Amino acid sequence: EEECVRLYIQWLKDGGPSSGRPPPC
Repeated sequence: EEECVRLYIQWLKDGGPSSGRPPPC
C-alpha cells in the first residue's frame, strides 16, 4: 500500500510520537 508511510507507520507501530524515534516520512 504505502512505501514511505509504511516506514512511517512502522514508526507508528514502534510508538509514533510516543516512540523514541522522530517520524520517518
